[PDB]
Amino acid sequence: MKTILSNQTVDIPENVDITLKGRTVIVKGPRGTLRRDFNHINVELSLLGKKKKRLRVDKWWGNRKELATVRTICSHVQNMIKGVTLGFRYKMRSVYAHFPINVVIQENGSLVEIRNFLGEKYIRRVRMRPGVACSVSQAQKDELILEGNDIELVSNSAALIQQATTVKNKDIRKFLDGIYVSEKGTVQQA
Amino acid sequence: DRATWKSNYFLKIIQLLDDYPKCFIVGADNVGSKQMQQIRMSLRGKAVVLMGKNTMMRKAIRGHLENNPALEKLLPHIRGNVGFVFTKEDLTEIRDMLRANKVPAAARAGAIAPCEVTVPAQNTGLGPEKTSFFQALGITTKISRGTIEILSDVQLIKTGDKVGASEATLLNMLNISPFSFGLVIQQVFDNGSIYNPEVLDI
Amino acid sequence: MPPKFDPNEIKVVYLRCTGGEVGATSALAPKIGPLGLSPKKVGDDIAKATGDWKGLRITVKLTIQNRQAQIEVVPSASALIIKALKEPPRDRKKQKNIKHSGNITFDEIVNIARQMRHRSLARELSGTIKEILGTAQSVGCNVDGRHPHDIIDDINSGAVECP
Amino acid sequence: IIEPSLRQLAQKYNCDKMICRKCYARLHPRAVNCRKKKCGHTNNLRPKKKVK
RNA sequence: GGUGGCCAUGGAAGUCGGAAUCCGCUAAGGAGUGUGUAACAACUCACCUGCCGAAUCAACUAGCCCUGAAAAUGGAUGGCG
Ligand SMILES: [Mg+2]
Ligand SMILES: [Zn+2]
Repeated sequence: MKTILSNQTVDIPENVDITLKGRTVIVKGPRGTLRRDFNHINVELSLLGKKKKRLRVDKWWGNRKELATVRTICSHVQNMIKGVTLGFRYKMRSVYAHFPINVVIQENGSLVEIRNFLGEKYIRRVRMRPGVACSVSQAQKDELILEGNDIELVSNSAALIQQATTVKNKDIRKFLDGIYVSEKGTVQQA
Repeated sequence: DRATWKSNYFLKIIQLLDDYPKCFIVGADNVGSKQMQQIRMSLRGKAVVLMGKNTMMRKAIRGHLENNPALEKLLPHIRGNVGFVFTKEDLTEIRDMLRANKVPAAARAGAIAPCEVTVPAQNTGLGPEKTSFFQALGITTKISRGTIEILSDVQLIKTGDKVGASEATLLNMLNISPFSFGLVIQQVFDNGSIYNPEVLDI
Repeated sequence: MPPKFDPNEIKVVYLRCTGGEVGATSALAPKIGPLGLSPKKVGDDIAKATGDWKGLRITVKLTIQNRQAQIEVVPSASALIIKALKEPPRDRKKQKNIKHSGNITFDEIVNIARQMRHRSLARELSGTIKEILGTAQSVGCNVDGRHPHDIIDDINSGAVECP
Repeated sequence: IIEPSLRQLAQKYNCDKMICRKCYARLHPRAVNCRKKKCGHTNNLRPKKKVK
């Protein structure tokens, strides 16, 4: 069954100014500017609210499986807005029995340098993506802070080091060591 | 359960709205099942506590009885956990005052309420140094032999201002137990009247 | 008991269940009993004399501490008295036909049971507890020639004498 | 050794998992269905074994 | 809660197992779904509430595809597609 219409309005705050080039949404607030293309999903993105109050995504002659996606675009747009207003912060706390996982950021964000996970001589290196500023925390012991505007980029990068730090040929029930994400949040909370 | 048993509850609420003209609206946010067992037996001589759900917005259907009116002023308060306690013998505050038992206390970060909170310059009795929740804020303290003191005083947080997490946790470490008023009383009804617990009401 | 290791009388409560004669198989309370200045043997065998002259079918047992004095009271439990309201005591070494035996009246002795249900119940007055402790059966099965079954529905007594 | 809240972080990420009985593929706690095309999307799931 | 309920004691006080097996407070809480615990607790789940606003859910049965599905000179809806 094709559903004649499905739609959704995103409520855009007074801080930000989205401006869509056809289908491609660009978002600029305090923090910076983000962009993303929905040159796949195939919907009608209107900016109906004057002053500038609403993104409305339509979908229109759509069967079930594209009706899904109405809401997913609607999300990557909120998720941009939160990114360019507040900005995200994933915290990730290192975990162990014994060998201290020994982290050291090494340009600005960029290189996250890990000696000694489980006594291993090989020093794992991990790049961040562009726009992702890693930094070793304070007010807490074994704990990184990945700051960035883009969720997509910030959470590969969590996951890259969370996955770079995996044990092999053991019980990972027992060997519960490595670095992993403890708290997805924001820089500014409001 | 539940086209008959529902339609049953309906006949017991409509009863106590007629028979019992004195209504006490109670907030039981934190409660135990052994707690209420004891409160009903401690007030068995007096009151009748009545616990329901959403449906309590059926004062409309007793008000529909081509009959009662001022039950419109009961409409804004059937919201966010509430029950009523119907009593014959009331007689004003004097049974209402003896009901207030031990409880919050509590105190949490993100709260607002009652009056200006004070911590009389008294010697604390906590383990030594333990000055870091005072040093974080700013009060003049001294180790006289072993245990800790405040050798000065003021109001920590004033009315309308938010209580921080460190200033909340230090207050419940000291045993000073303010900011609370849940399971006690929210809004009385007695003969179409509108009482208000800011203070004449008692 | 409080900053530094203090006490200030001994009036402290401990509760136990079960009872043949007493205990004595390198055993009684321990854990709670030993640190407490009690023992394992004299304050065990003086728990005989009071929990005795008939209790030999499991008990509940509050022992009040005073310096090194262990007061051995038998506080009645609702099912324990209803097992002792039986056509009673056969005891041990037969027994064997077992303790699902089950035929015992307690017509007004369940009134005396629901009377001696001291505080515990937070009670509607008899006519509901009469049914609570009437409903907890498995052995007896109600009054001379009846079943608990049909007392639950009604009870044309007690009600206005117990308030 | 390894602080409780810290541990039960890692546990959340390596231990509380459902698992497909067909393909042994490892799944989140809520799964009523597998991900994998190979097993045929099974529903034959079990919890991953808690270490003794 | 009545409540180390009864059987079982080896522990099973709701819980290796079973007969069973019902009241109070009721609001609603099974003499218990489980975790697990020697047993508890502590936790959880039924039950029932608090907050939200209108559609929601379950078992079948079929259509279409996915799996079951593993063979030897290279590779055949006829090929191309
Ligand atoms: Mg191995
Ligand atoms: Zn699978």
